[PDB]
Amino acid sequence: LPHFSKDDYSPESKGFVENSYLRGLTPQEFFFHAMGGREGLIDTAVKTAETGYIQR
Amino acid sequence: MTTFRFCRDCNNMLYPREDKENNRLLFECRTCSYVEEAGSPLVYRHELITNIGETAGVVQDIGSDPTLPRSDRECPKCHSRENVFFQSQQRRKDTSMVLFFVCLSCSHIFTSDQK
Amino acid sequence: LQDIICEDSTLILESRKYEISFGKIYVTKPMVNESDGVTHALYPQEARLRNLTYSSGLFVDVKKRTYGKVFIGRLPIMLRSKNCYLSEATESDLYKLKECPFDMGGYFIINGSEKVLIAQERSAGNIVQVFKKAAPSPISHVAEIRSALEKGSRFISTLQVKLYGREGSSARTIKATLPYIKQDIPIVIIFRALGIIPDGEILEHICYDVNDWQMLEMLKPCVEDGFVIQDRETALDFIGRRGTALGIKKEKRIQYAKDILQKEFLPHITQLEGFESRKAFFLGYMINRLLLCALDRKDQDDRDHF
Amino acid sequence: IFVYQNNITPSAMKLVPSIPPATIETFNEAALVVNITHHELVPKHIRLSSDEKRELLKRYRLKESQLPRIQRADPVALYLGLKRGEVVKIIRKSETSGRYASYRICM
DNA sequence: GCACAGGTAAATGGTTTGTGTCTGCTTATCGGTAGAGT
DNA sequence: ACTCTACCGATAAGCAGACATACCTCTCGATCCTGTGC
Ligand SMILES: [Zn+2]
Ligand SMILES: [Zn+2]
Repeated sequence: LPHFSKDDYSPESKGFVENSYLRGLTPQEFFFHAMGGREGLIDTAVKTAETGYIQR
Repeated sequence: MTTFRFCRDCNNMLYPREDKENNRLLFECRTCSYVEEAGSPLVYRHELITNIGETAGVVQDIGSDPTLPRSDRECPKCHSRENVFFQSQQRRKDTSMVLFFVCLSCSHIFTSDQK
Repeated sequence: LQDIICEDSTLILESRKYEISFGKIYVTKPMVNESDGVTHALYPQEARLRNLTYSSGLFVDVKKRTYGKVFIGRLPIMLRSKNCYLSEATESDLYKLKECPFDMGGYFIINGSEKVLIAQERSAGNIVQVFKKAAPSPISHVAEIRSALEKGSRFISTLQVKLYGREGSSARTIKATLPYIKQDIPIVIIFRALGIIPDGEILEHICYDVNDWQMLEMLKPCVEDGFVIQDRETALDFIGRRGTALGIKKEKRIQYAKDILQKEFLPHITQLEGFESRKAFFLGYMINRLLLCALDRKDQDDRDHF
Repeated sequence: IFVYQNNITPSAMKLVPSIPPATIETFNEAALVVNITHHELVPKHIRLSSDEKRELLKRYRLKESQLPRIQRADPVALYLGLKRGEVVKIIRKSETSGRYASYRICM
């Protein structure tokens, strides 16, 4: 993200959410969680069609 | 070929050849002869691994980048408590995670490979 | 609108010369033509209710010469635009005109239906991008630029430079892809066709550092492949012979190659004379970027970058 | 049975099927270094005689084409020297029954 | 007064980001022997 | 003994073909004319 420095391998910068849902999420981990959810949704969307064709 | 031999006349480069009778390798151009002794044992060098201390262009404006992280590593020569560090610029997984520190006072590049 | 009107406005039909020379263009307020022929201002509410089109007529100047204002069509007007009646309307005026003050506009009213143009996402032009092809394919890296003219007509000419041969294969050569030519051409031949005859100048253009021996070693097969061509004329006629299927003699092949290089070879840098140096420098920069990608000194370009 | 060392020519292969009614089999030392039938995934293969094959076909009321097929170039078929039309009995262990017998016909 | 019937248009040049995974056909390329001498 | 060239087999490598879960709901457009006739 533009808010981090170059060559930063710390867990916070690489997508570790040290907070909880009750506590709340910082913008960076919020963006990371959104990316993970988008990846999951895309995975299910492809998988349902693939398994349907395989079942047929 | 670590270096390329260019013909003094014209601007083409020189092919490798052997004098046979003189038993001495000579470089010759094609547009013009330009025969010389060609006193260089190097005919071809092949490289298979990344060069040690590749670093980068390290321009004098390397300290003007706001995205470069800063540390407090001691400078070996000028003994400064400020520098900027970055990893190797090789674009594969074979390179290690060593850090190259560049001092903005004396422009000296020193690594953290204590080993 | 004015740029398109003035782009190609003069046409000559054949001391008998006929010219059109279209003049300035302006856009009037939205009006509607009734059955009896009368005209009146067309408001968005009336257009929506009567299933009409919220379009405004536009006129151009002819200025016919052999050696006034004329109607050209109707252009739909986006709501709440500079030509819309609601741009300067206040809250009271909007209420009087039976228009919701909370409406934001930005849509076209055609045939009484509201239409919104969805933004289309496309890759940026005039950008050099390098990607690595599949392992089974004989191509290792491709460097292509989608050159196009901004103010001029849409061209979209793609010049692709590919590195033939895999890393294991010793037949490492670079061949470009000129438009309308159905066979790849060596880079050295193209460089010679631009007037840069000596090989040292070619190497100077390709690489800006004399200590990078790996790049020179990779370029050595290319300069060896460029041995056959030695002057500009032979390169030009070789390029011409690679175009048309020998329909005409080779005398016109040189002219055809020169014209294609002056027009279609990277038609974003320039199109007039004196293009040889700039185009040669751009080609050298592209080759340098491709070799840097090959030398794993840079990462493959990401197509998802915004 | 002929066991060559490294390679054999196509003309040499053509020469082999020319001796009636005898049979000539060619094998490779590399393939014969390790016994295939000793593997844990290879079940027992038993060749059936003509009378046994006829009895099986009559009892199950089946045609020759209505049986599982095994290629003549199969390593087990080459090991047993199966001819065309021969039926081999296969006994394998099962996780639902203690023993299971299956039959395949060489094609 | 208005209708009536053939596909006469573009020639061109030209297009598009990032679809893989087998399938079959058609070449190009690589070894290997047979018609026999001094 | 292998030269002067022929069919045998065994691959590489380019050229196209087929196709992508299932169920329903709603709205919205388009289904021809210009040169030629007396
Ligand atoms: Zn010279
Ligand atoms: Zn220092």
